[PDB]
Amino acid sequence: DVYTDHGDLYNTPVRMLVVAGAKFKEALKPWLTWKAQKGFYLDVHYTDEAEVGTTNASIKAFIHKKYNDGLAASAAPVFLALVGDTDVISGEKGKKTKKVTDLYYSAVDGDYFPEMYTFRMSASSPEELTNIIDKVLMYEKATMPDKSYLEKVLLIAGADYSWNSQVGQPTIKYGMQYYYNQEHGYTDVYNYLKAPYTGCYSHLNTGVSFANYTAHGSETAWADPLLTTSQLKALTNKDKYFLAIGNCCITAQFDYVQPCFGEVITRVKEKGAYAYIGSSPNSYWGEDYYWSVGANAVFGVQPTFEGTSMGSYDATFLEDSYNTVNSIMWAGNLAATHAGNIGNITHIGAHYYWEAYHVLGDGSVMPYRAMPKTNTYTLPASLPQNQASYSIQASAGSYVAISKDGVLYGTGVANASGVATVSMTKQITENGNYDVVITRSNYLPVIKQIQV
Ligand SMILES: *CC(=O)[C@@H](N)CCCCN
Ligand SMILES: [Ca+2]
Ligand SMILES: [Ca+2]
Ligand code: NA
Ligand code: NA
Ligand code: NA
Ligand code: NI
Repeated sequence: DVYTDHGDLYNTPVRMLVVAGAKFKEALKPWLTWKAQKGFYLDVHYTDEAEVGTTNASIKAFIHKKYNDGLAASAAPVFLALVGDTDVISGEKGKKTKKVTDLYYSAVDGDYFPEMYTFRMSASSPEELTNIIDKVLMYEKATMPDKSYLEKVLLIAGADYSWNSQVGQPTIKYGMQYYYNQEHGYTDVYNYLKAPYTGCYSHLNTGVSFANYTAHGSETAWADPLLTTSQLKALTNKDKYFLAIGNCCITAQFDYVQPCFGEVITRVKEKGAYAYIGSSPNSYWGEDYYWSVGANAVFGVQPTFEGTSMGSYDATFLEDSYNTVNSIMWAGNLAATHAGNIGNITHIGAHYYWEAYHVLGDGSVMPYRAMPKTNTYTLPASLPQNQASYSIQASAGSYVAISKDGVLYGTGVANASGVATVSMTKQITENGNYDVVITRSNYLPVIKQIQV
């Protein structure tokens, strides 16, 4: 089925292809430095490079060739980061959606399944790009002064006379029954299933790790309960950045005449989101229901975990896979595809969904699930020069990275016994202070330095 054939794309060593507008070279530096420090092998290119070009066709040909060349060397990019708005990386009109899509940058071979996890850091200025980066770095380096906002979520089944009872409430109730609850570490699960919605967006300010809205949308708003781009600019969640998902129409229509809701929620300074998942064209009630809960869900009936396939919520909470922002959207699209394949009621089709949904902001973030755990590690007093690998003790599954000045020298994943073989692609030949970073899904990062 679609789950066996097109599972989670995340793989190690992490490799990322970055295609960016030339005006963003300087602003990108801190984000690229941190991604290298945490173990990403980066291949960074700008549209002022003739090999890349500035057109939809040239950029796409460039990305497809980088993917195929990478694959040929068993070094395929895992992520594709598009940096800029449509004035620098246009996207193209969806064959099914008739609206802008980034799908065809990521879809290299003949089907509609992406080869890479693609996200767009959409900004109209270097300042707006830095706003996104600063939120991402605080979240991923876990430098926020109050981590307790991570134990809280906001879930809204918005207004619709026919579908709030049929799909909105069953979706949110499924999320709360199995995952967004005290058993999973969540202390505050703000949820609005029906009117009155009074005060539902105050929680965005007081602090949430995650905000999910399912109902009507517009290019610049969650329609009812209303949250406009003007209200997003007035948010006050300093040091409390979240992932937001709009399972609604057109909030991620990023070629719109005005910055769309997804663009504003990620671009706003020291408030809003570090990432947004939403749809460029209309989304449909049927497919959105499967997207969140899984296929085999029935309208107007609260779905069970055993009675449905894997949806976006289910994937999010698997401990060992689907641990990135992009993988949450990937799992949702898989469930909407599976529902069509097995003959559930569908309203639009799988191809349309793969063209529709987008990540705005940083899709490579690994979101925490309530309070992240403290990792266990042992770092040596020093690192001897000219070694093919180092053995570093860390909890099983931890990703260890050694770097200096934003240049990644080596990576390794801790084995079952808690030992990582850090394979050095660049051997340490000069004395100095080298960065050691240890990450693991739903664990606080370990950020240290070792002398050589
Ligand atoms: C966007 C909207 O008004 C509806 N046409 C679709 C909403 C689907 C919500 N999950
Ligand atoms: Ca493909
Ligand atoms: Ca735009
Ligand atoms: Na509680
Ligand atoms: Na499910
Ligand atoms: Na997961
Ligand atoms: Ni707590």
